[PDB]
Amino acid sequence: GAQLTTESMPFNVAEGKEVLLLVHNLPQQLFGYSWYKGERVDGNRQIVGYAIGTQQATPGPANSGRETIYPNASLLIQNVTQNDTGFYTLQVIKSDLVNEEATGQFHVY
Ligand code: NI
Repeated sequence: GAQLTTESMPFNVAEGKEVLLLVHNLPQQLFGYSWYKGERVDGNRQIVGYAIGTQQATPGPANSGRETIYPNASLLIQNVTQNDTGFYTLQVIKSDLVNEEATGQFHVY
């Protein structure tokens, strides 16, 4: 069980380009992922919830229509704006609801 980690790719993203939040060390027995704007799980800043089983991505309140969650939890943010700079928090939701979070930073220039 390696620590769940996100890595923004690239860390520094040109405005209007894309960043992929890479997800390292997804745990086993997963149900879904959730991405949040900011440094914590906060449903109000939730970008997307992703049901692994049904492969359904549901936008949360922070979804800007630019975010693509992949089945590997990685988050694609396209057409990055200057307001995208900052932290992103993945929650990995496990079937047992013993969930893990990782943050999650990139910088738009
Ligand atoms: Ni800057």
